[PDB]
Amino acid sequence: APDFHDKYGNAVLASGATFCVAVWVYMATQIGIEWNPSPVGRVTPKEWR
Amino acid sequence: MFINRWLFSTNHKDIGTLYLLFGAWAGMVGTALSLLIRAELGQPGTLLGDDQIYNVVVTAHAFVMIFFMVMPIMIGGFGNWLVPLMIGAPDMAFPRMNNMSFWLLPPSFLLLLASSMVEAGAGTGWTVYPPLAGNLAHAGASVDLTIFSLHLAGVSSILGAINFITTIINMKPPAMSQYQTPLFVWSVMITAVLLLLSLPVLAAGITMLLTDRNLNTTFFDPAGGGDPILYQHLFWFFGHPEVYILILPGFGMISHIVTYYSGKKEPFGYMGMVWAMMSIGFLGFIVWAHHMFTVGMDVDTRAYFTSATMIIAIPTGVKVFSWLATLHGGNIKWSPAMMWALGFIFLFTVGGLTGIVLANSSLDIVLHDTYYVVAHFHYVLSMGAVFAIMGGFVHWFPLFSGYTLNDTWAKIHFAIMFVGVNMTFFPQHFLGLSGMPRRYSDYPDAYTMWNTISSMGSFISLTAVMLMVFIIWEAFASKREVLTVDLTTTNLEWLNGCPPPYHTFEEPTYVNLK
Amino acid sequence: FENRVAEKQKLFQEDNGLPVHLKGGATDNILYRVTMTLCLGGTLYSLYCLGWASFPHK
Amino acid sequence: ASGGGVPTDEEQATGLEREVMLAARKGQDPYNILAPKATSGTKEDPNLVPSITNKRIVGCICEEDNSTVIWFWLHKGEAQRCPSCGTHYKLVPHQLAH
Amino acid sequence: MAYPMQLGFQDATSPIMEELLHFHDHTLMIVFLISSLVLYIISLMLTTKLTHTSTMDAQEVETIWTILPAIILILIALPSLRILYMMDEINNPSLTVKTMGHQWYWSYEYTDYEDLSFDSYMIPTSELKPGELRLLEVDNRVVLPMEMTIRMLVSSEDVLHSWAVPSLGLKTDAIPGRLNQTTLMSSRPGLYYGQCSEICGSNHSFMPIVLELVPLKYFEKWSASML
Amino acid sequence: ASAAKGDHGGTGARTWRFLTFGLALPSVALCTLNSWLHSGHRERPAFIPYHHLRIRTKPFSWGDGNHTFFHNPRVNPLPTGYEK
Amino acid sequence: HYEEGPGKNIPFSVENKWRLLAMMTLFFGSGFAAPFFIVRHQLLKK
Amino acid sequence: ITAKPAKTPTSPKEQAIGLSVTFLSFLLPAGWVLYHLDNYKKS
Amino acid sequence: STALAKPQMRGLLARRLRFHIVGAFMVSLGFATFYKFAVAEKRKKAYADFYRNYDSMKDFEEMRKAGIFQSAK
Amino acid sequence: HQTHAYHMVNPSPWPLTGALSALLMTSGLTMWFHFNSMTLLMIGLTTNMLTMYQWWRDVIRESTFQGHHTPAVQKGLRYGMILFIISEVLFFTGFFWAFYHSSLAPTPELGGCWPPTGIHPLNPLEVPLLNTSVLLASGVSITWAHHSLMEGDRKHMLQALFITITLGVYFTLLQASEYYEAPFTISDGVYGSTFFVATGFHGLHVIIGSTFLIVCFFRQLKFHFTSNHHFGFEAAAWYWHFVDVVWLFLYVSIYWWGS
Amino acid sequence: HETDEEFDARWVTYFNKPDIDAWELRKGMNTLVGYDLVPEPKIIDAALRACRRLNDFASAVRILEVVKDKAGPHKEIYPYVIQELRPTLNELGISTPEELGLDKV
Amino acid sequence: SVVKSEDYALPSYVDRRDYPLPDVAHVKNLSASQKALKEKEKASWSSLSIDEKVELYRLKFKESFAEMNRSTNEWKTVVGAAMFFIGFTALLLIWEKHYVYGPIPHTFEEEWVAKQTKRMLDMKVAPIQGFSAKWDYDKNEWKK
Amino acid sequence: KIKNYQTAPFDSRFPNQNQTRNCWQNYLDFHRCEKAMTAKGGDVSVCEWYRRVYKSLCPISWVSTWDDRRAEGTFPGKI
Ligand code: HEA
Ligand SMILES: CCCCC/C=C\C/C=C\C/C=C\C/C=C\CCCC(=O)O[C@H](COC(=O)CCCCCCCCCCCCCCCCC)COP(=O)(O)OCCN
Ligand SMILES: CCCCCC/C=C\CCCCCCCCCC(=O)O[C@H](COC(=O)CCCCCCCCCCCCCCC)COP(=O)(O)OC[C@@H](O)CO
Ligand SMILES: CCCCCCCCCCO[C@@H]1O[C@H](CO)[C@@H](O[C@H]2O[C@H](CO)[C@@H](O)[C@H](O)[C@H]2O)[C@H](O)[C@H]1O
Ligand SMILES: CCCCCCCCCCO[C@@H]1O[C@H](CO)[C@@H](O[C@H]2O[C@H](CO)[C@@H](O)[C@H](O)[C@H]2O)[C@H](O)[C@H]1O
Ligand SMILES: C[C@H](CCC(=O)O)[C@H]1CC[C@H]2[C@@H]3[C@H](O)C[C@@H]4C[C@H](O)CC[C@]4(C)[C@H]3C[C@H](O)[C@]12C
Ligand code: CUA
Ligand SMILES: [Cu+2]
Ligand SMILES: [Mg+2]
Ligand code: NA
Ligand SMILES: [Zn+2]
Repeated sequence: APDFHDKYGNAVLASGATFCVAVWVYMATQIGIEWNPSPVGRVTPKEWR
Repeated sequence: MFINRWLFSTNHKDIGTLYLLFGAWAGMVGTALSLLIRAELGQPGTLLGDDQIYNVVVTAHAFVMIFFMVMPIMIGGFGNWLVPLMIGAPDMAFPRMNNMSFWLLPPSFLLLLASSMVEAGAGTGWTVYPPLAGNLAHAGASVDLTIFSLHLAGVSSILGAINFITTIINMKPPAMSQYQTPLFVWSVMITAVLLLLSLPVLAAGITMLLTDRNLNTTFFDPAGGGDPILYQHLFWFFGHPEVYILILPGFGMISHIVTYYSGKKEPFGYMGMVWAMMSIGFLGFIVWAHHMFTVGMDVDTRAYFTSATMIIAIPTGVKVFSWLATLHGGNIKWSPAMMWALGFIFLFTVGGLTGIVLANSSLDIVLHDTYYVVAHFHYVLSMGAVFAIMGGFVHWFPLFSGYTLNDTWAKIHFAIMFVGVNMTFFPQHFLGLSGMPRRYSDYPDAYTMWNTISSMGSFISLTAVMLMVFIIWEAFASKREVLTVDLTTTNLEWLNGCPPPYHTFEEPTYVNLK
Repeated sequence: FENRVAEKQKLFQEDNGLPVHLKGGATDNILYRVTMTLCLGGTLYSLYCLGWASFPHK
Repeated sequence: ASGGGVPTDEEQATGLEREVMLAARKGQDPYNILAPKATSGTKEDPNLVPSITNKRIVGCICEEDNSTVIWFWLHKGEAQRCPSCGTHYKLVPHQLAH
Repeated sequence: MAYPMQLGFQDATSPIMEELLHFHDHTLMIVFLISSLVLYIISLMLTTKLTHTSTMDAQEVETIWTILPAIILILIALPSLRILYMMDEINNPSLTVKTMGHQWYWSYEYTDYEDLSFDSYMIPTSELKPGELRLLEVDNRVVLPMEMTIRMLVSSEDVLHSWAVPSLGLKTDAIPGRLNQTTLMSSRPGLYYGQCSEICGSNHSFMPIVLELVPLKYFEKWSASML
Repeated sequence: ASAAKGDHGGTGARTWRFLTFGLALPSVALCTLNSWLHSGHRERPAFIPYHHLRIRTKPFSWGDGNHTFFHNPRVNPLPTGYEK
Repeated sequence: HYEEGPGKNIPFSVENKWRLLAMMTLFFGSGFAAPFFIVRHQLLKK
Repeated sequence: ITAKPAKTPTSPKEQAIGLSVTFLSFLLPAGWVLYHLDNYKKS
Repeated sequence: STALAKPQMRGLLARRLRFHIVGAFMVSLGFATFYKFAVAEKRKKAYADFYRNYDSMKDFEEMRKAGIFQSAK
Repeated sequence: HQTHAYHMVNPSPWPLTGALSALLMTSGLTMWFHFNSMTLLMIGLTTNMLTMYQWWRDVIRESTFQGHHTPAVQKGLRYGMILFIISEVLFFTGFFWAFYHSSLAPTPELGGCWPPTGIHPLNPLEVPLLNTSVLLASGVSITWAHHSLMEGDRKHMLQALFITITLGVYFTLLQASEYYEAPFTISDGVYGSTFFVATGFHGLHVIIGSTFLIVCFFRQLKFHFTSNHHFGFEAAAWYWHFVDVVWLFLYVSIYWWGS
Repeated sequence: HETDEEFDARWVTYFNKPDIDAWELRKGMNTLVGYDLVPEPKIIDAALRACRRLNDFASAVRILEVVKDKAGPHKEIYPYVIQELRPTLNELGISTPEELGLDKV
Repeated sequence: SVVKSEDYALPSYVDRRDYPLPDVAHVKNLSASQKALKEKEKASWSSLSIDEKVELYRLKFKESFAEMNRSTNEWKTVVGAAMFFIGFTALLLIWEKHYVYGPIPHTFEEEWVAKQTKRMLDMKVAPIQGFSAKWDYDKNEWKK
Repeated sequence: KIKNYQTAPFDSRFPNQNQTRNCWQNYLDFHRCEKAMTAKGGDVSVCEWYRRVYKSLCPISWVSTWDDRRAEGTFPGKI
């Protein structure tokens, strides 16, 4: 007889993956976290003195 | 009945269970302290306060994880439950003194929590070096309460080590030689020898620190002719053997778990595993000054400690390769305990290899007191001692309790923990190579990215620890009672059923000589 | 002196179900309660002292 | 230089210590201090395993110097064999009252 | 100094730091290879339904398991100890500088000729000038002559500290009652940073080291101006 | 060595008693005379307030905080010198 | 003698899963909360 | 290992309750302290 | 119809192990060649190239003119 | 009913009362050193003494009165006592290591010499040599006690054990008098620190070993020992030899070599 | 050690013992499948005839399943072995696991 | 049939591909027709029907090899649930950012970073490989 | 004899990382020399080398503490 995995396995895998990717992308990009990446290729140096 | 059974115990299984409960509660305390560490570091700036409250948290994190989680679970919990059953003994040799080793731990933990409540805490590092830990820079009671906490833990384990040595040497069946005892029993015996010899030297050193702080001695104070470096030698003469004490019973459980879920009757190369554990226990007493390569020692002393420290990789590699050879040709059962043991083999090997990097003093000049060392030891502690503990806890939980865990939940738990500890610690290698110091509450801005990821990792391991409590609740809530277990002919601790009766081996096993 | 060990062997082997620490009779009970009372009372007192010492004093 | 005054074990040992001392004098081992010597272990000449109940654990060290011991319950009735080497064992129950 | 997302060591500023980088490269490949050799046997052990569960003879394969690691350790130790003894060789310094650790700043003494000494404290974050580095800058830098062998002597007047500059491969603990020596030689002018490296109380994170390496004649005039 | 004494043949109380009264207690009696002979107070050295001696980094938990546990006024000066 | 068997060789009751949940919540929850309250205590002092 | 079916089956809904209460028992007290840190500090 | 031929039946696990331990070693030599070339050689060359005609006084003057020094304006 | 020879101990309150007595003594030393109060410490010393007394009482009840010390049990206790002595040897080694580290490399604060400037050591040929003869002598008289006991001689066992305890007390009184007479103190730099802490823990062990010998003396007066079964006396004799050997190392290292 | 032929001969003789008992049948098969080999047809043949003397049809079927299992992913091995056993299968009336539907998951 | 906890010391049944002939039969108690089928088994097996052979197999053993060795969908539940709880973790971290962490230091402001970056290039931070090596001091831009 | 003094030279009596005894020995030699020279009415200028070496090597606070202790009568080294 089908067990829990046969009946719900596909849904748990699809929704867990969807949710995980969505909430990590959101946390990573939408709430003000400063990752401080390399300036190389990204920052234009500006006069400081 | 309740007080006679649980406060007055002379029974090795119930005392084992007390140690497992105590060690699980300590593990929640050590986990919260590690999350406060990672919250402070998870963005640049100051979260809590300055380095004092921060290093009180770091200091307590280490002492709780070492002395109140790992040692009580591996030796008090699994050693008391399994050792007498694996040798067919009716109990430990000193069953009443065994209960005092247990009961000295709640008061030791109470002293450590009192140290952090009074004055400003002991913000010294778990090494407690003077003069920072002396009575000028750490005036008041906190560091003496830490010393006393360590004395009580020290007596508990020294008496425990006497009990295990005696029990393992004296209480086997008369036909069983020491070369017919299982590897976990050997690993406990060796760890108990290390405890017996190393703890008294730590007790001497922290007593000297105690009298420098309260009786006007000057062991470690140059004004009286003392030397702060003498404390470091006495402390690490204990502290190097201590890390082999933390991992050896883990090696012993990994050998059983790998053997069992490979469907084998025995681990590959048994006498080489015994030789490897005795050689690692022996060499682990002659290497301690690899913790002191920047203190200003002579070049030839640094050459000797670099070489003696590396040599431990030889017997240790014998054991890793012998675990691989035990998997070889197995009928592999992918149980959640097997996954913990496979994760142990791989993560312990990573951390052993960064240890090898550090053994080179010339490179250790630059890596010492940075996060490269923190990465080295959390790969052997948080992904070796912890993984061997979770491996042995899921493997033997049905023996201790009579109930089964849900294996799907336990595999999920393993998967989350494996992702969280690697995300936590792997980036700390980059922080160490690029120069971030240890014991810092904040860092120059360039170190932001890796600290942020490492702090995010620690929260994933928090989610794993919360789910572990739920999984244990689910097992006791559903009460699926064990019926049959595989391979009892080579795993004697299962043969009295689950859980075994209060008294086992009232009639000893029959073993002939021939 | 005379050897009265046989008397003590009979006393401690009497089949009365008592644990060894109480098998000498009522004086064992007294000494046990005195010990346990000082340990538990002293432990409460050590907690009170922690509570007192956990806060700064004028 | 002469007096006695110190009791002997014969006079004063008691409880289990005495039982073990009196049994050892008779060449008997009711408390399992000694390792039993194997028989040839065939079905006609099985290892005889005393017990005070209806079953006892046997550990079989199948060949000399094996580090692996094979463990199993031996029950009252017909001889059983070690599941690794086949050597035969048979339980002989008594009661320490027989 | 370190830069964002850095993976490995700061670029070498001294010949001995250069040596440590190539030695680290040599060691890390080994680490790589062993790590990967293990992951891989491991996965080889676990990916077949074929079995062989009867007793396996250990002696031949244990020879391989001990001798090849022993040889790998010797391949790491030989260049490791060459470097240890080379750094220890006599080198003839042209200058001696002392540094004393304190809670929480460093002092510096340059007393070969005159009585020159001063204190060196972290620039607080709210006083940084634009472009300066948070937790790393100091008010008084340790000016030193480039391309010259300098003896640094390190001690402390209170608790332990440790005086480190990762780009020069330097870390010497600062212990009261003891004078530890190390040598320093920069191949290049510039600013080279480090941070206190032994836990020393409330502001351990906040007592950094900045070396300013310049031509000898600039160093001499700076010295005279600091009297 | 072998000592210079000379006995054996099997094991005895008699012999260890002979060693107790014939060698061990005589040696104690001898050392007791040697001692009770070089005894009797020695002239105290001038006081010098050396900074590596008379350490006080925290008061002692008894008395006035400044006296050692087995303080002897005749031979143990305080950080400020011998008592008055 | 003492009770033997699953659920009886432990110093806490598993006879009711919800009372067990409460006790386990209090037990692990108190160990996890303690360091946060100690930090609060240290911050509040000075 | 083999075992009997659960004597007291814990249904998905009861698991969701045990899981939620267990997670809240760790999250709430720590969350309250950390939420109020500025209050403890800037006191 | 035709009979099936007799296949190898014995030592299948040993044979698979032999074959793969040799492939495992070959990676290691192949990876070692890459790691030496992509990292270690590249480093030696970056340092040798940087210092080959490096002018430390000229590097100093650029820094000095950029205003970075306390001791040199 | 067991058919092994090992001792299943009755459930006991003494492990808990001893653990609590350790909490009371350590929190008591803390309250003495920092809060000017001896109360907790006296209560923990009292409970510790009460615990020791009842626990070892019960071990005598279990053995001499109830017969549970079969040869297999006694053999375990032999190993236990040897292992304990080994751990006490390692504890003294930490203090010997401290002594040699400071004395072999005397720092400038001391005058760069050993003994430090301003230290006037005791003469090792006076009371220290006397103490050495006392403890060596008491190793001879305990060996006499041991052989008399094995030979079934009650009166000479008691006479030799009394002698051995009298010498233990003599050494303790001699040492107490030398501590009072010493012109240096525990606060006199690392010389006074090593001297008093190493000889002081050794004196505490002499007081422990002497108490243990007095326990054996009263049990012997009560006929508890047989000519073949007397492990408490053997253990106290091994502990007593240990205290003598530690004294010999202290005498040679600190009193003689370090003078 | 011994040749392959000698190994095989000793196992043939083990199962060919006329009065082999049930315990010895089980001990022999459960020991034999611990080795790194799939047993030759002539060994299987002797085990199947021991099943027959012990009036145990089910264990003959289980022996055929375990041959297939010991071959792992070498799917050519089991069909060759059944080919070689067909005269014995037919003489003793042993149905294979496939003919009984016992290969269905 | 029905295994009891009180049987743990007795030989027991196990489906294990490496222990194909377990120590006892899966079913020992027989019905009248099952007793008749065990008698029939003593005669030629060619006279047993396929259903009778299958019934003999299923008296002796619980599961076939193909049954006990079958693959399952469990990995979907494991991987999916682990991703769920990893996703839940990011909720905790969002909460912590919003309610626990304050503003990070002003040195991370865009203009500060531009200036600091130029000052790092002016002091030639890591000029051999790590940082300034990646800047083109001739063309005044990041190397391609 | 040898002006153009730059710093204290390598000294094979004190070849290791701990140089505390080098500072201390030079401090002692200097002061022992100066006592010798001011006793016999000779010239302290002959003690100059030890003075230069201890000034280069020794922390200012150690010299200062040792000079205070010489003045107080509590310097524990022999001069
Ligand atoms: C379980 C705990 C544990 C274990 C097992 C180890 C194992 C080792 N450790 Fe570790 N270590 C710690 C816990 C541990 N460590 C802690 C807590 C600290 C810091 C303490 C502090 O400051 O607070 C630390 C610090 C530490 C330092 C000090 C760094 C510094 O402060 O600057 C060093 C340096 O030598 C070191 C080295 C090693 C080595 C060589 C091993 C070796 O024993 C590992 C040997 C194992 C392997 C090598 C892997 C398996 C082998 C093979 C697969 C064979 C092939 C391999 C080769 C040929 C090399 N460790
Ligand atoms: C005849 C010798 C026996 C000693 C009797 C005296 C009481 C102390 C008890 C003994 C314990 C011994 C070691 C503890 C350290 C110090 C005591 C050293 C011995 C001693 O008695 O030293 C005295 C100082 O005592 C002092 O400070 C006294 C301070 C007394 C309080 C001691 C508190 C310290 C307790 C720490 C113990 C921790 C143990 C750890 C066990 C490890 C677990 C595995 C010397 O007197 P002084 O006036 O300085 O000089 C003499 C001048 N005329
Ligand atoms: C003063 C300030 C605080 C310090 C407190 C310490 C004070 C002093 C304690 C002195 C120790 C007294 C020990 C008495 C033990 C009596 C019990 C006993 O001796 O029990 C014996 C067993 O030995 C046994 O358990 C062996 C028992 C082992 C005892 C170990 C004793 C040493 C303990 C020292 C504690 C060390 C502290 C270290 C400090 C760093 C009983 O077996 P038998 O003798 O064979 O008799 C049976 C025959 O009659 C049958 O025919
Ligand atoms: C039956 C169960 C056992 C539980 C026993 C509980 C006893 C509780 C009573 C304690 O109260 C007292 O308060 C004193 C202050 O009021 C202090 O005395 C101490 O403190 C004084 C200064 O306060 C010193 O001068 C004294 O020497 C010193 O011993 C000390 O805290 C204690 O004596
Ligand atoms: C390091 C491990 C822990 C990290 C993750 C913790 C995740 C937080 C779980 C929620 O904790 C609660 O969060 C509330 C806010 O969401 C707080 O309420 C606070 O905020 C509410 C909204 O402002 C007010 O209604 C409340 O009164 C006020 O207490 C509340 O006290 C706190 O228990
Ligand atoms: C009364 C008693 C007789 C012993 C007995 O057989 O009961 C004797 C025998 C040996 C005696 C002891 C030993 O002779 C040694 C001691 C010698 C002292 O002069 C008296 C106390 C002393 C401690 C004695 C007291 C008492 O007279 C003892 C104990
Ligand atoms: Cu100064 Cu850390
Ligand atoms: Cu170490
Ligand atoms: Mg350090
Ligand atoms: Na921070
Ligand atoms: Zn066998």
